[PDB]
Amino acid sequence: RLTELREDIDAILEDPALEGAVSGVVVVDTATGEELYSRDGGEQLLPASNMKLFTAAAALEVLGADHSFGTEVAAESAPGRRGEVQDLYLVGRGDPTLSAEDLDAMAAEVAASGVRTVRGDLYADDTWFDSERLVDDWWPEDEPYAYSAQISALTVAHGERFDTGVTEVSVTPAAEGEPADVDLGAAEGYAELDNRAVTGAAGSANTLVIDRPVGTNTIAVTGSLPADAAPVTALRTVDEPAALAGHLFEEALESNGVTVKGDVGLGGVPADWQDAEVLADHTSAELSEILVPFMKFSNNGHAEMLVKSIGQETAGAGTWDAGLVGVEEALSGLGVDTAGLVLNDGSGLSRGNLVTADTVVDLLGQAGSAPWAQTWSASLPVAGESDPFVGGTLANRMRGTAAEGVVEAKTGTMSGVSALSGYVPGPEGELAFSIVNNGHSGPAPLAVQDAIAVRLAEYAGHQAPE
Ligand SMILES: *[C@](O)([C@@H](C)NC(=O)CCCC[C@@H](N)C(=O)O)C(F)(F)F
Ligand SMILES: [Mg+2]
Ligand SMILES: [Mg+2]
Repeated sequence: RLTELREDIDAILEDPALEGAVSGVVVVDTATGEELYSRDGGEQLLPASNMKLFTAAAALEVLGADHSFGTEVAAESAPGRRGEVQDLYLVGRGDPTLSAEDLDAMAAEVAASGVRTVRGDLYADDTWFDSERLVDDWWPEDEPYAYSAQISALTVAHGERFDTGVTEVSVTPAAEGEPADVDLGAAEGYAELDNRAVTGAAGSANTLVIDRPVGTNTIAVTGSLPADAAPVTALRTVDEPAALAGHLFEEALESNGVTVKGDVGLGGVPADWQDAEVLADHTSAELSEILVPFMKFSNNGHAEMLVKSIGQETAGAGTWDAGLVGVEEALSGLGVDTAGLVLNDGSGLSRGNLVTADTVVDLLGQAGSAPWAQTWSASLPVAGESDPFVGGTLANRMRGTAAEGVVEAKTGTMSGVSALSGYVPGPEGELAFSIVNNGHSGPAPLAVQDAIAVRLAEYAGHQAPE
């Protein structure tokens, strides 16, 4: 039955959608170590978001499953009878899940501690990581979009998915001829607005564009929204995520009865502060719980923050240079051969990343027999699962196939780069696989990837749910 499988994958790989593409495909039985299929497995390819597999495993080795993240509010000394402080500091230490609600709860704690007036300025301290916001080879044209958000120690995460360093723009039509209404979300009064957008006639064509022009903190809205059209919402990144957090914190303080008399800006807690008074703190959920929104939806910002958190633990440097070496060592310490790996970031957004399909499968084996294996696999998207927090990037794929509910795999997609890697659990044995496509021209060869993943589920002894 093993020859039948080899013939089937050979035929799937001759799909015309893979014209001019190099594709690494490796399948291994983890119970035996048997190499069921291998094609260009040593070839170096861009992984896209399959890079997160390496990042996640390294984070669980370096930081541990029980690891959580802190944010604190600091003043030089406690407030007195008059309840006055001078300068106040919001200090972030790499929480990727810090919501506006959490800023509110910290504002309430600052009020309940006796502070009524912040007489000086309020500062956002994100010096726990460096101020290098973006990886060198990331494309400037990508910068307005959530997956390309700037990386900071102090950032506000949006929604239940915890998209960091962004704001929600909402555009609403008005009457035909009148300007569209633009709602900047959290970045209201932080980011500049350039609204050139108009409301078009009922039934006219939607031509609405929402942009942040490179190197500015301005949201430029252009084009035309039809009068009868549904409101358009989009996540856009801001410049200096910590400063936005600072902005949102002032609003939180002012709403909890604390007057801020000064300005909002960046600044680290001064060195000459003898014994800083912690007026409020927040602790995140543990890394095992954080891994879910991170891996399920493939959060880029989370990955880069984790890398720099690795840099802090291994070296006390919230730095790409440190964290990426930290990732490499952690993988080596796990039993993974890192020869074919080139690490340029944690998210896989960098086109300077390189993996081989063998290395991915190697990692999947070593991860499978690790103490944190269950929190590891619980994070991976599950083929065909309706629940977005279970299905993830695989939620609307492989439904009604042998793979549905069974295959746990990480996706990866950019221009000319597509990947699918994970496990096929079968009664006799757990299968591990990697599929990495580079150079194809159409859209991601998802049909090809799904066909292989389904055939392997069938091989492992599964049938399609009906
Ligand atoms: C993952 O594959 C990540 C790395 N990909 C993206 O976030 C999309 C990046 C777009 C880059 C753009 N310049 C291009 O199309 O090449 C995953 F799963 F998150 F998508
Ligand atoms: Mg939303
Ligand atoms: Mg505001």
